[PDB]
Amino acid sequence: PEIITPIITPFTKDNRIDKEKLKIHAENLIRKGIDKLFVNGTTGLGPSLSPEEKLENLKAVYDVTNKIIFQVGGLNLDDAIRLAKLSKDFDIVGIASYAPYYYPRMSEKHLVKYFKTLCEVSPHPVYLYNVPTATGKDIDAKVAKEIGCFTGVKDCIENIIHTLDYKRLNPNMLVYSGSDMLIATVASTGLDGNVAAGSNYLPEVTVTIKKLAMERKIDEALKLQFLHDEVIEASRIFGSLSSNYVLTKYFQGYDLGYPRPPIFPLDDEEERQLIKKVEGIRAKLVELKILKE
Amino acid sequence: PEIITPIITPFTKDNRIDKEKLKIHAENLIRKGIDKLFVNGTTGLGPSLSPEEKLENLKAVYDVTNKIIFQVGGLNLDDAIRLAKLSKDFDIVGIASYAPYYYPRMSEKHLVKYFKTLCEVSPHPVYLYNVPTATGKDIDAKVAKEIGCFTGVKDCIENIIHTLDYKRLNPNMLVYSGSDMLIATVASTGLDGNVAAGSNYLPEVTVTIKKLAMERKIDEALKLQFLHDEVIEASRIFGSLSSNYVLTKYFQGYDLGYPRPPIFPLDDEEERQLIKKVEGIRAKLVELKILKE
Amino acid sequence: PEIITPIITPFTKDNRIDKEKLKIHAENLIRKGIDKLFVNGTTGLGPSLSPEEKLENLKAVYDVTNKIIFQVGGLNLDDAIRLAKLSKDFDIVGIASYAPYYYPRMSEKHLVKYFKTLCEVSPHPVYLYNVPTATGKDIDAKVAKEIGCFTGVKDCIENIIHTLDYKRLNPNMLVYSGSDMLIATVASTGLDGNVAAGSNYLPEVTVTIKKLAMERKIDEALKLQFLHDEVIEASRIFGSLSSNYVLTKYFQGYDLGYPRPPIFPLDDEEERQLIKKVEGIRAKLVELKILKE
Amino acid sequence: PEIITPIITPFTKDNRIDKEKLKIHAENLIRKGIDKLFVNGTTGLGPSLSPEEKLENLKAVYDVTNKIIFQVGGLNLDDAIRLAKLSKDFDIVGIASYAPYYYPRMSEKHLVKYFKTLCEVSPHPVYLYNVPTATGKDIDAKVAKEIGCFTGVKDCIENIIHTLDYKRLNPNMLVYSGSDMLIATVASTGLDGNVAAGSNYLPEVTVTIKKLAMERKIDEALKLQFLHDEVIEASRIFGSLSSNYVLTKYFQGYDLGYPRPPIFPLDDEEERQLIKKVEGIRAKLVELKILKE
Repeated sequence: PEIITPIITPFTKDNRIDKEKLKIHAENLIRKGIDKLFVNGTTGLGPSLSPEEKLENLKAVYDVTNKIIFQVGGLNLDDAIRLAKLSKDFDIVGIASYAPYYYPRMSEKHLVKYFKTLCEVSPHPVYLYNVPTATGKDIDAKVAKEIGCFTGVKDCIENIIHTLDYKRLNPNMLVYSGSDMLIATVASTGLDGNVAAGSNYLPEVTVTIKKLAMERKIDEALKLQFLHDEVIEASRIFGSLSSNYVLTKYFQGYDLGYPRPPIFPLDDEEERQLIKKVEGIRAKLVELKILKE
Repeated sequence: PEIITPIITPFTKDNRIDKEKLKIHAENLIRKGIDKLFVNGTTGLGPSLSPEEKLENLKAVYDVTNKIIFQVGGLNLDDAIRLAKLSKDFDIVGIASYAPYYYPRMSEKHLVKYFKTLCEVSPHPVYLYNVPTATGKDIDAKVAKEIGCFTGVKDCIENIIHTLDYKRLNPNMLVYSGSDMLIATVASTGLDGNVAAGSNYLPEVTVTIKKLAMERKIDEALKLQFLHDEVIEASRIFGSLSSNYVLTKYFQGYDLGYPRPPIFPLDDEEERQLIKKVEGIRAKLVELKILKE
Repeated sequence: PEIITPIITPFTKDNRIDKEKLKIHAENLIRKGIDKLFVNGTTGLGPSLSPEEKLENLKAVYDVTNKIIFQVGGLNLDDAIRLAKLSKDFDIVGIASYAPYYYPRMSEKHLVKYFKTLCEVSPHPVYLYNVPTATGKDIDAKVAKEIGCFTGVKDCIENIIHTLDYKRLNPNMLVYSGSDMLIATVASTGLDGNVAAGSNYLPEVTVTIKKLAMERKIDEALKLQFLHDEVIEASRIFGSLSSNYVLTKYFQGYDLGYPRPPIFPLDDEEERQLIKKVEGIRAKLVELKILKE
Repeated sequence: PEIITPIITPFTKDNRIDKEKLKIHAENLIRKGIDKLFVNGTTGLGPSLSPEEKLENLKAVYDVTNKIIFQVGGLNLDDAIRLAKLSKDFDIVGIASYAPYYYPRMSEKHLVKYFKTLCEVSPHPVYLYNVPTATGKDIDAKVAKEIGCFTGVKDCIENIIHTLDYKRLNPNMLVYSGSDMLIATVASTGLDGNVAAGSNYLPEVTVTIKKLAMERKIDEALKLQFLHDEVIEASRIFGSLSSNYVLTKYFQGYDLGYPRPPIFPLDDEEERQLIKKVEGIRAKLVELKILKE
């Protein structure tokens, strides 16, 4: 099983990708055992990025690692196909697209044709990014099988039955959960890993949760998993998407600039308050020799 | 009360905005009794448009009428501010924004700052585009009051209690429904109207329902509303976003070019079957002297 | 259009139906213009009643009025059929049943057969009590038409599109909303009325909201409707089902005993707090000569 | 971890509890490796049973084993207290209650008093039967801690994050899933087991999956889980509550009489088609030497 970071995109004060902070972040993440980096995801504000900006992200992260899943999707199929084609000259794990989001009641036939279209032009494996909270509609194990060309799936449904059905109908598919809270469980139930936003700021915890469970130390796995759950809960208070920047600086030492409005940075009051709820958790994580002071 | 058309955006075969077919459509819509034009909405693939295209749409439509609501939102607040300011030199009803879509668990604090910022730079009245199905997030009557600068709301919730709450908590506020099926009901219950996608292809029906209800001939209004309902339902069989092109052509004579993939145009057999579903209705609407042959 | 009270069942301290308080309540309600009384509903704790207790309720209320809808449904079809048969010797408007509740994924075919079964043995008109929040599954306008024997429906869906579809597919069916908040709207849009729990304690308001709208005073209708909405909201704070007893004593003068555990009575702190939020509203209602001091 | 059967209640042709067929079934279930028996649940039409019948069920099953959880909840707290006390003379695992079903918007305060009262009079451990689909109301990990007297929880939510939260906030608490499809997953992630309706008709499968997962042969566990999943899905085609009777007969040899209308028994053609859906699976399960011919 793997831990995959949907990598944050650091921005400058004038709203440009801070390529160097992104490179520092990716290097740290690989160093602490993250297997692969999911680029231009929700957590990286992928939807807020121009195609050119999606390309810089890949190019900047690619300076650090070839263990990239390159998310190219959007509401303009022509931009996504072109980004897919640009990836030919990169040694990467795959590209990815979500279903067209926002738009309700698109025909399944059009959904299937959309994805088969990406597969037809793609020079790399194609991963389904099934994010129904964001998109509204679901691409379940049956539609995935109907499309027939997915190498893997990121399932942001928390109902793990839904996720397992992908293995059941697509025994050859790689199947990841998008939940930081199911690292222990996913590993123990034979699934392929998690695409965990929280591995941005606690890669060590997420990798260790996975290793404990696979070492069949399920009880220790859960005790650490439940601590991780508490950090995840804290981050939602002010907007997980903003708070993820604060928690990376706090747990990992380097800052990631600003987010992209309308994802506003936490003001100084909010930053203080957030750390208060994780102070104890940091301490404990040092206490177990999982983090270095 | 009014009928407002979220105007379709017609595309060329090479996927650019067809300004000539937009202008034709906008002229027709205004002639047939449509009160205002909602530009860059869902139905027009607003979110599939670049900031520049969103402005193209404003400019093209503005050659025909100034009775325009200009949607400018997106996942880059800087882009929306730029379109908002640029609008100052157009004499329009107002600007509009959906909530930042896709992103779940944005702070309520941060959502308010998004809209209040938008109000601070806007040269026109600012309208709330409340689309919980696309965004997952709800901007209800309470939150709309906290923001406190909305001249009006378009509520894409079909539960009209929720729609009425806007008028209860913001009595000076204009409150429209986004539902084609609540035209009769909206006009008679003291709300300000409907932003009806179906007025793209049957503005005669939607204006007539509206007038009958104003005239308190509710029985007749409902008779027509229910035929329109049957048309709305037909459009969903093959994808409503693509069917809206086919239905504008059939009922109104002129064609609207192409949608923007991944909203793919219906194929000949899908188009065939769609007409079969509304053939009888076109007749009864002609017979009723609402539509000319 | 009508206002129908889903009548509260008053209980004694030792958990028996207080027949006399129920008779006092029903007499008051009829006196203040409630058209019909829906007996053994949610608000009357119908599900908490034995078949014998359902029968006493009918018999006690029948001493006051023949304008009764007698709800007989439950999870034992044999009890409900027998109660249906007992109604033969009563001049009443109808019986009613909800879909079997609690139980998820019952076949539609079994649902249709359940309702057609009640119609086959029923000596009175049968009303569909469509309460999906309570039951989970929905009996929409299409299933209603398939069953084909319903004289009316109580639709506790707040999505008024859902309700209107019953008229559209069953033009001859009586169609009521279960919402206190849509009295104004239901009347103005040509529907048949509301089954409004809040008419238990403010019958005068609910009847007046309806009359104003039908007098085409829609703006006054809404101003009173929005006041009524505020009383409805208050009642949910502690449990609408408990609070309804307090508000009847407070607005109408007589008490209704206790509810049935696990619907516990409001303690003295909760009773004080609830009245505080309606004090002003009572005052105002006197100010308009709608209530008598 | 354990498999717990929410035992079917067999009925006669005249709609009384068939004590002889219940005892046969209960004996078989215990012989085939079932750990405990959950009595008067959904699957047994608990809610269709009078308090007296709920006790009949206790007594009948208690002739076979004392490894019983006795469901006593209902919409009359007095009835549940009476069954709770009466249980004192049986040496059973514990009693159980769903939340008062049907009633929405009961105060959280009042829900806690319901369960805490139940604990105050109970002579046995009290189990939480959390069924949000039937009740609409959720008793989550947080609320279960506030009540604070639950020895265990059966969670009928399919989102296992929510299930794990019970163990995180109540580490001494036994936490079971109500899902047949999460047997493999539940046993391997450190939870205490599954209350699986499907163990009525395939206890060999559910016990075998459980053991394979204990033995960390997760790959094999999942292979069998997915066949069981296909069986679960088949049972839903015609109504799972009625199909559970047909499937107990087919796989286990003995029949269970009749369900209680309005859970109607499948007709010959529905039964015909159901077997066709599980014919192949019966074979593969025999072939696999999990089921005898």
